[PDB]
Amino acid sequence: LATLKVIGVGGGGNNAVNRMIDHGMNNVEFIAINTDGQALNLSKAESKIQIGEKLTRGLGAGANPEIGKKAAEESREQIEDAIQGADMVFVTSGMGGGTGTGAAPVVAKIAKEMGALTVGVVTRPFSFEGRKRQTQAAAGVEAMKAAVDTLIVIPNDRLLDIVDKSTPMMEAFKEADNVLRQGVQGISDLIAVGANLDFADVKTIMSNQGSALMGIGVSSGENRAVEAAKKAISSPLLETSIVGAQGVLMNITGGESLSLFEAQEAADIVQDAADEDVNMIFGTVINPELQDEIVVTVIATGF
Ligand SMILES: Nc1nc2c(ncn2[C@@H]2O[C@H](COP(=O)(O)OP(=O)(O)O)[C@@H](O)[C@H]2O)c(=O)[nH]1
Repeated sequence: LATLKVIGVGGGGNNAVNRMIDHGMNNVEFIAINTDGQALNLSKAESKIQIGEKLTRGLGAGANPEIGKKAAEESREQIEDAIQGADMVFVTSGMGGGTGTGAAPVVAKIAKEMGALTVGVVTRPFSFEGRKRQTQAAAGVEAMKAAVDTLIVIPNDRLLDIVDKSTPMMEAFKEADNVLRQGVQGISDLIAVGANLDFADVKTIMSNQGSALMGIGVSSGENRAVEAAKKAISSPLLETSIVGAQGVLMNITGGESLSLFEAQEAADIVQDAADEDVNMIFGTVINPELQDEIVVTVIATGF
């Protein structure tokens, strides 16, 4: 099999990883990296790494990406042990901050150099979070694009239609914790439990590609495979049409009622909606706790 590890860098990344653990995510190994020691105490993650004990004194990075970066460099040795043995690494974070913006490109570089498959699933701050935060976000993404094989970036501003009414500012990122889960889980489930899936294909589809898009669709009808896939390619999470992708990774997740016929019939929707020369690979994941629900996750990389 393959050894998959999910690393959360920063408070936001660590909070998303907490949600992943809480949601019942499995097949994967969680790691929590923060400069803030006291917030790292709140991590459900099995392995915890506090970085920049000297630089920060466990106080935090003060939303300074320069501090977060040196913190990771200072503890580069400790990061390497965590990543050791990993076939795939996920770097989960939120950009615009200090620990996430600065240190996550370091963890991503350390992982990719060690021969792991590095995908980073990160977010972009809300428009209201600041002007500095958006500024350090963009620079953080660019430092992430270079450091990783494939990068999925989800602007929080697109999650603004699905945010729960009367929610406070402190709970504003609950949907970010979900969408970060959907991206990490959509891939993790497909490798570890997927049916038509072999790792070298993922490696090919996702290595040194750069930017990617994520679409999730859910349906429970007679033609749920078609419906969920059509929802997936028409998802509000993709910035643009999937047609520009020269690779597509598709996860069809369903219960025991999910057939070979259903899987391909769903995959036909995703392949018309993309260029005719795409390398598309899909697989089936079985969660027996699903009776009539089916979830389709597509990752469109290549542009
Ligand atoms: N997914 C998620 N993102 C968050 C959360 N809190 C903050 N963020 C995002 O992460 C950025 C702040 O980074 P944060 O982890 O809080 O501080 P850092 O340690 O300096 O990286 C903000 O721009 C937010 O958009 C959270 O609970 N979950």
